[PDB]
Amino acid sequence: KLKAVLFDMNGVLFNSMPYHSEAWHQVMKTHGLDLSREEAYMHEGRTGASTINIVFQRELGKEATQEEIESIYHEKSILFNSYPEAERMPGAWELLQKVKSEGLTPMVVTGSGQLSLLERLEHNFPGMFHKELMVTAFDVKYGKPNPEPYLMALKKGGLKADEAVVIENAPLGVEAGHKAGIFTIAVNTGPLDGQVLLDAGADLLFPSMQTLCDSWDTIML
Ligand SMILES: [Ca+2]
Ligand SMILES: [Ca+2]
Ligand SMILES: [Ca+2]
Repeated sequence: KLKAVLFDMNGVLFNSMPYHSEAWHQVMKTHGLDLSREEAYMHEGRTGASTINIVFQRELGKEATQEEIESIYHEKSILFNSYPEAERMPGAWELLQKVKSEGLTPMVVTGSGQLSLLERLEHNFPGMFHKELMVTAFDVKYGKPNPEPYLMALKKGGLKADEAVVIENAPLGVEAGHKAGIFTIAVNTGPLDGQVLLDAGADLLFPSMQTLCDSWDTIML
């Protein structure tokens, strides 16, 4: 049975996705490339380099250079941080309290390298997370949708796949959790159809973090 809950960050702990999607759309627009807001949501969870290389390959037929990757990501971060800071996803704190009260270990598994958000995890969720029990952009070669980040969390936690549950909100992250062989709950906190989360391999679908929190004891029975 359950020992740990592996939380995605963007769109699960923080309501940051309207900002990430907007910044990704606008920065690519400045470089003359097309990435719609919807497409940014479909690429949620990917590393910055992978996101940039997908946009480049499908448009120009070539990948971006390291200098181009660094420059575009640099620009994206500045634009992300120009908006009022992302607030907590409603229900995330209450669920974290619930899982900790039940003796489960909270972990974070994110494709993010966004320092402003990562360094706000303690202030927003006091006493919940530890750096040794987190996987971020800094840990991975491939990143979501590769199961690598979730396999890394299991290792960091000393966990088997059947002792964990994944909470995800995006098709590439759901895929990552599912391909890691972990029970994966999708929470549809964005504008995409819930079908994409289920198609990606989600074992359950809830419309919000708060309803997941309301339903937690029932689903774990
Ligand atoms: Ca996410
Ligand atoms: Ca619908
Ligand atoms: Ca299914």
